[PDB]
Amino acid sequence: PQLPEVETIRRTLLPLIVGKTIEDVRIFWPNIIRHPRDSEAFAARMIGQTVRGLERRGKFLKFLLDRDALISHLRMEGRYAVASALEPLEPHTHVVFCFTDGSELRYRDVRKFGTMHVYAKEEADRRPPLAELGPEPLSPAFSPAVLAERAVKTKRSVKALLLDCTVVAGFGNIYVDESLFRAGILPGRPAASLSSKEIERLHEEMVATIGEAVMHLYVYGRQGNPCKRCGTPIEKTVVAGRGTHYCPRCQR
DNA sequence: GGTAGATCCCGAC
DNA sequence: CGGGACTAC
Ligand SMILES: [Zn+2]
Repeated sequence: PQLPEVETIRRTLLPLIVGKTIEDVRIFWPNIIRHPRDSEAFAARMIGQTVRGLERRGKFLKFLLDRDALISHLRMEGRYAVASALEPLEPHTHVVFCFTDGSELRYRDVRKFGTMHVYAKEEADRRPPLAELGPEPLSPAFSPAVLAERAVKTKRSVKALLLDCTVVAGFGNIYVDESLFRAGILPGRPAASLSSKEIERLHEEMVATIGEAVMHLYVYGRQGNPCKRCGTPIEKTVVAGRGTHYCPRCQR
């Protein structure tokens, strides 16, 4: 799920778990647990804590408990569900939080790609994976000025820049390509080559693109198909080590 | 330090 | 091979 979907999960999941107390934590794929390193310590420490809140930073979910925070990333295919302990688990369920009321928060992931970190609340923001995370794209902290400053200092492409979690939080591959199209900027352009005008335009489209989604596609996955603005076939290449989609007429 | 690379996964070509 | 977010040049 992308940032907008994660925000939706945050909003919808909260009332389903707030105020519930953890009675057990069952782990069927220990590698998901990244901290504490020992999955048995992870499970042991959460038992007895009550869920108090649920926040989002980038694409990370931060479950707030009594003493600890659980930081969770779903990557591409991870999913949470709240359901009864009396029913069979769905396929590819890797971690289950059992509540004293007989309900469960279950983490599924066909790809087994997600991660979980638990720390005392007060430590979470200064430890991985939240440490170094850039500003929210929808916050005033993410500004043309901030973007311009990172752009001038690097030799990387503008796409590589936008994908950098330290530059801006949780801006995924799809929104990078879409924003660059809407801004009229080629993804392979050196970040430092962007004029002041292009930076302002890019920031504007990044906010608009992600903002609209939080509340169709022009290029992503549309290779070989006509651009919706000019009719030129959308092309796909590899930039910054990822599938990259663009219109060679609209973007310069 | 800045940056590319290696790392984890497995359904689907 | 597709993605997102510790190691070594
Ligand atoms: Zn076009």
